[PDB]
Formats: sequence, C-alpha cells, structure tokens
Amino acid sequence: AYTTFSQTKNDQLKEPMFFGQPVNVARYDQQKYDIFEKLIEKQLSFFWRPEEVDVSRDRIDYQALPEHEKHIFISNLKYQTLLDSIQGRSPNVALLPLISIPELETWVETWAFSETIHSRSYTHIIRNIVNDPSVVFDDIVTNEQIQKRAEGISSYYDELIEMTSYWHLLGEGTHTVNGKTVTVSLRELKKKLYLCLMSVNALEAIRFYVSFACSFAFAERELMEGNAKIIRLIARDEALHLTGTQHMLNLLRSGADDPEMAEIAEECKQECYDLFVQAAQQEKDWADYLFRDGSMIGLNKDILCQYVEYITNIRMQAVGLDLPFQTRSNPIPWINTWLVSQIDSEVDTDDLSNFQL
Amino acid sequence: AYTTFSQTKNDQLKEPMFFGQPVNVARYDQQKYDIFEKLIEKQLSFFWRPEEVDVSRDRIDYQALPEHEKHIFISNLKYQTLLDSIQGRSPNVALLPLISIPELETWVETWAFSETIHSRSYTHIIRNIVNDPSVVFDDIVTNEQIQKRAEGISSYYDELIEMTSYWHLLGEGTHTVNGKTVTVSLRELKKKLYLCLMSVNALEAIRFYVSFACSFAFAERELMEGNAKIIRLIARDEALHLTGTQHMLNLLRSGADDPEMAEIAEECKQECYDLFVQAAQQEKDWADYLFRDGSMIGLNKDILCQYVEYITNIRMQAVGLDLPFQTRSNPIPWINTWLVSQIDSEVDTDDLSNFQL
Amino acid sequence: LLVTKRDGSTERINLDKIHRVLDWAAEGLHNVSISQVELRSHIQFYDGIKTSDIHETIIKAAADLISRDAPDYQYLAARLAIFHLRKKAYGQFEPPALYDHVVKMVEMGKYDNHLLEDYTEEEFKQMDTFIDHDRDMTFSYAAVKQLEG
Ligand SMILES: Nc1ncnc2c1ncn2[C@H]1C[C@H](O)[C@@H](COP(=O)(O)OP(=O)(O)O)O1
Ligand SMILES: [Mg+2]
Repeated sequence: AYTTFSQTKNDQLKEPMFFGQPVNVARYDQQKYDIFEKLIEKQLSFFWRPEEVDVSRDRIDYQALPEHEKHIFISNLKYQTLLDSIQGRSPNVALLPLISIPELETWVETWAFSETIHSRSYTHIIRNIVNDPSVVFDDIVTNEQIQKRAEGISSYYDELIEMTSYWHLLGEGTHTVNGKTVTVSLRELKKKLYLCLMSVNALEAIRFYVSFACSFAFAERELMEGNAKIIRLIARDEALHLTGTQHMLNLLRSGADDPEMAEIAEECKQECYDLFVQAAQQEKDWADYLFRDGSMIGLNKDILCQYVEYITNIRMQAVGLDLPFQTRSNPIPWINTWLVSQIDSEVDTDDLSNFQL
Repeated sequence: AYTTFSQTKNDQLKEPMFFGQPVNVARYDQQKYDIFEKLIEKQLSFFWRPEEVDVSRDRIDYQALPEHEKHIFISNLKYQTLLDSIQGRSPNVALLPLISIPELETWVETWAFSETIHSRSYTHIIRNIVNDPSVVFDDIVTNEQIQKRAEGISSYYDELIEMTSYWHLLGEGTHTVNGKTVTVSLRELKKKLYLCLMSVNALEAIRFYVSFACSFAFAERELMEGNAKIIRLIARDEALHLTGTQHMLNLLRSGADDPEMAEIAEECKQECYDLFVQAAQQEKDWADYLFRDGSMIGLNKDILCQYVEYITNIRMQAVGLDLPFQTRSNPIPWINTWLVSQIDSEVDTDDLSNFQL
Repeated sequence: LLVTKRDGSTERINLDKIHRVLDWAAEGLHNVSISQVELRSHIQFYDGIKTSDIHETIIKAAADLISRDAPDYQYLAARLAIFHLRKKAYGQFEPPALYDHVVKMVEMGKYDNHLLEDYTEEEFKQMDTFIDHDRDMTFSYAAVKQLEG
C-alpha cells in the first residue's frame, strides 16, 4: 500500500526509479541519476507566466486570416489545449505512486506544474484572439479528430493508474474480487509503465512538435506573433520534458535501474515501435484534416507530413527503436530558430641581393 | 474508475469540488469558485528560488551558536524538512484523483509545486550551515521525536488514498476481496476527505507556524538571517496554502458545494475538534524537545506553547470549530512583522474696547 | 484576392500554383525546402499583384538560400529562373522552332539578317534537332543570371 511518508530508512541512492520504496524525505544534495536534478534546475530557471506576453495584436492577425487558415490555427490550438490538459494532471497521477527516488519525484511534480502553465497560456491565447472562448473550449471534448487520439493517449495513462491501484491495494499475486479472478503481476505493471512512458515520449517529442510547426509557420509570416512567443516558451519547456522521458526509457531499457526492466523492454520493442508508428500516422491524418480546405504560405499536407516522418525518426532512434520512415532532410529548417533557444615600409636590399634573376 | 481525460462533455461550473466527473479540459476563463484562481495567480506571482537568497552569513552564525541553540535550530529545521516533504507529494497523490473542477485541480498542483521549492530550500539551508548534510537528513527518519509525528499526519493522507483506490477500482457498495468483505461508502470517502483536509489545515496553519516562531526568533537577534529570509518567503506561501484548505473546508461544511457534505461535516465536527486539539497538543510536546537542553533569549517551552494555544484558537474558529484553549493575547507579537508583508502681530484695540473687565 | 497573370487576365489567388512550381524546381535536389523558399520570400500579397513579380520574389529567395549546408539551392534557383526567362521571351515554357524564332528576330532587327541568307529553312530545321533545351536544366543560378543580365 502507498504511504505518503514511508517509515523505513532506505538509502535513496540504491532505490530504483520506479516500484521501489516510496520516497520519504525530499533531499536534493545527492542523486542516483543527476539528469533529473539538472532538469529541475533548468525548468525552474525557465519559469514564465502567460500574462507577461503581449497577445493583443494577435486578434487583428487572426481576424485577417483566410477562413481556412483560421481553421488551421484554431484546430492546432484545441489539440494543443487537449494535449497539455492530459499532461497537466497525468504525470502526477500516474507516476507519483510509483516513484522511489526523490530527485525523480520532484522532477515529475515540476514537470506537471510546468504543464499547468501551458494550460493557462492556451486560455490566455484563446481569450485574446476569439470573441467567445467557450466556442473553442467546448469543442475540444466533442471534436472527432481530437477525441480519437485523446482517448488513445489517456488509455496508457489510465491503465497504468488502474494496475498501480491493484498493486497497492492487493499486492502481487492472484486475487479474487467479487467472484472474478484478478492477477496482479509486478512484471505487467512494469510493462504498462514502460509502454506509457513511450506513449508520453511520442506525445511530447512528436505530436507536440508537429503542432509547433503550425504555430511557428504563422510566425514566419509575421502573423500571430504573440502566440509564437508563448509557443516558443512552451517549446523550451517541451524540450526538457521529452529529455526526461528519454532518460527514463533509456535507464529502464539498458538495465541500469532494474535488471528485470531490460528484459521487459525487449518484449515491448515491437509494441513501442507500433506505438510510435501509430502516432505518426495519426499526426499525418491530422495534417490531412488541417489543410482540407486549403494550405498556407510555407505549410501544406505534404510539408507537414514530411516533418512528421523527419521528427519521428529522430525521436525513435533516441530511444533505441528502428526507424519506420526513409532517411530525410529537415523539410522545415526554419523551425530550428524556435525549438532551440597599413604596410611595413622597411626594406632589406642585402636580403633581396641574395637572389638571382 | 479514474480517467486522465474524461470522455463526457460536462459543465465544469456545475460540478462539485470533489468526487464529480474528473476534469477533462483545463480552461481558466471561468471558475465555479474564483478563490482558487486567485490563489493560483498569487502563488505564481510569489514565485521564488532558494539559491537567489544569501545564506552565506548563516554558516558562521550557526557554528557560533551555543550547543543547545544549535539543537533548537537544527531540530526545527529537520521538522520543517519532514513536513514539507509530505506536503510536496501528498496533495497531488491524495487530491488530484478526486478533484472535479479545473481551477481547483490546477491550484492543488500549483500548491504542491510550491512545496517542492520549500523542500529544495531546506536542502539549500542545510548544505550551507553544516559540513555533511547526510548527517542532518538521515536523522529525520531515525529520530524518534520526528518520526513519531510523521505517522500522525501521513495517516489521514494514506487512508484517503487507499479508500480512493477502492472507490475507483470497485465503486461504491459492498464487495468481497479475497475472502474479506469490503464495503466502499462514498459517504465514508467524503468523510475521509474532509478529515484529511482538516489535518492538512492544522499542519499548515498551526504546525508550520509553530516552526516559523523558531526561525524568526533567531532573526530577531540578528542571527541566521539568511534562513529567516527563506522562511519568510515560505511563510508567505504558507499563508496562501492554509487559505486554500480553509475555503475548501468551509465550502464543504456549508453544503454550498455539496448538500450531502454539510451533513457529513457535522458528524466529523467532534473528530475534527479532537484532530486540531491533538495537533496543538503534539506541537507542545515538540516544544519540550526543542528546549530540553536549554532556552534562548525570547523563546522557551512556555512561550512557544502559549503561541500554540493562541494560534490554534484562531485557526479552529476559522473553520467552524469550538475553541479548546483560553483566550490569550499574542505572546510573541513580533512574529506578525514576518507573516504579513510664529505669532501674528496685528492687534485690534477697537475689538478690545468691546470688552468689559 | 486577385493576382495578375502573365497574359493580363486575373484569377483567384491559389497557393497550390506556387507549391507546384517549387516542388518541380526542387525535385531531385537534396536538402532543399519548399517551405523555406515560400517563407523567406516574405511575399506581400495585394489585390491585383502581378504573377510575374511573384515569381521573381521566390527566385531571389531560393537564390539566397545557397549555402554550404544546402548547396543544391543553386539548381532550385536556376530552374526557377530558367522557367521565368522562358516566359519572358516566348510567353510560354516551350521554346519555338529555330527557324520561326530567327525569322521573327531578324525581322525585329535583333538578329543579323545574314542568318537567313546563309542557312535555308531546311538547314535551320536540321539544327533544331541538334538543340537539347533540357541542357537549360544543367545551369547553376549564377550562370542563369549572367545569361539574363
Ligand atoms: N492564382 C495564382 N495565385 C498565386 N500564384 C500563382 C497563381 N497562378 C500562378 N501562380 C504562380 C506560379 C508561378 O510560379 C508564377 C508565374 O508562373 P507562370 O506559370 O509563368 O504564370 P501564369 O500561370 O500566371 O501565366 O506565379
Ligand atoms: Mg502558370
């Protein structure tokens, strides 16, 4: 059972990242994996508030857009709002009951908090470009193109929470709950965590960066420039986020943290590959929906789909999965701007006389 | 069962604070209770980092302290580290799976996040006054006077989490789990939530303010002033925190948010009273350990215990509980400084002739 | 909004006409970006903007993207400029017959009249078989600007 303050004195340096003894004392003078302590310090330094960005000029830019470009922008905004809505609560709900080292627990709470600032900034942008924010917000839950991916993304989160609850309440072993048999396998719990982290990695390192292209493509036309400043700040946080999930996945897969986990990583190597591939296809179909009424200067279905294939290869290789797409050059190189932020007169005739013409 | 993104499109303004539909879309253009949105904006504006505080003069001041005053300070520091270690994770773990309105969900994550900075600041202060911080941290778990107090606070947190898991996995009703009968009552879960918030209110509005007296009593003598600067920043956050738990408890107790909750509040009113009185009684016992080796100029066991009885009456009255201690004037009034922010020469003889002697 | 075509007529602005052209000029080339050219053009649309001015802007944009990291922009900007220069002289992309052209040019006083005195129509049509107008696709951008200039 989970305890908010475990009584046992454990060497936090020897605990694993997950499923070990719940953290008791939050200390930051030492780390088992210092990657997370560096991520905390960097995320704390990136602290920003949405109101400190001027977005009032974006209302004029938005109303001047063509009607199909209002669609492109406002759809990418609803999707962003949905993605960082899940990312607001889920890292705390799904990971905190499993973390067993202090530096990683605090990072997840810092990570989740920084997502709530993103959620607030989407509220800032929406209320400053459209007349009724309720129109944008109320459409996010019912919209088919988002809902399809929303329930798919939340499932890996929900299943990890559910299995975690059985693991705390009942413990490991075969149990019986109201005439039905329930088997609680820690190995299956470790498997559902790894698959969830992989899904989160694709969420933050592929899905959101596909969205970043749309937010910044307007900025390359000097349009929606208040939004772009906010999205640029988000991208700086979003780079830290995917690095966290990368180091978790790699520490698990390499067996450094848990010897059993390395085995589990190989059994999932096929599921994770199909997981990333499914995400890329979903974002491609999403691009087909964005430009269905027309394209814009610098961005169409093909350009965006090429970026999907480009960024996917990069992310999957970073977590040790085979590349699903062909090798490709960066189709939107301009996005990298936003994602990473007396003459010496003396003469010697004797020296010249040492010469035969 | 808990879902990180509930499928249902619900009017978040009409949901209750807790146990309603789990939040789906994080919007901040409207609130059911604007107290929490105001708490978010204020907590985000109070954002501070510990390293930006000068604590270098505190190493010399601390090592110059008498042995018994070293004891008072380092013991009050360890207790702070333990309390805000629980508060770092627990509001996220215990409340997030239950919140059903977005402004409260984000506040709880903002609330918990601000606690992680406190945990980091305690590591900052500790590592700047002692030679081996491992000595200070490892004692928190083994020390008898501290570990004992940990179990009292974490129980209300742990019990709420466990019952929350049953309510998500099984739902309300009588069940059988591995030969044992398990009855899951939502009324009992609402009862466990209210009792937990009462304990957190007593933690943040009484227990921590007892500690604040010790940190500032050293500062009134111009000692450990780097610590005091941090503690004053923490106390400014801690004022927002107890305000949050007060508003939650009062909205619940009045039946405004949940009519069923008003009934449950009265059944616990005796448990809550004994809960607060016990907390005040525990901090008195804690004061006995601080001054077991001697007192200091301006603070002893009696002075602090009077403040416990003083501050307890204020907080308990603020949540609709009967006062357990006698009415008393503030025994340390100096603590409030830290918690909140040619003759006119003319003569008229005719006017004088209008006079009878 | 309306653009002004080469032949004076006007039609609804359609960015797909621009994607088509740039996709064509970038085909086969390595490490070039359609999106880069369009965005670096900063092409300011106004009602009635000439379609010829539009093309000259994306030529300049693609020409300034020539770099060590992206050398193949020298051919993207060349293929765009050849396409522009084809329309400037003929009104279309396809060049006319060598004889029909020389006749019109000698008649305009832009060529030397000896061309018709020394070569017959049967000989001119035989040299039109020597011509490979696809060799215009082997120039670099600097080459095309020296031709135009
Ligand atoms: N309706 C439209 N809107 C915007 N650009 C257009 C357009 N039609 C053509 N273009 C672009 C495509 C070419 O790169 C450029 C001129 O090329 P062209 O084919 O010689 O001109 P046109 O089609 O006007 O005769 O203008
Ligand atoms: Mg044309």
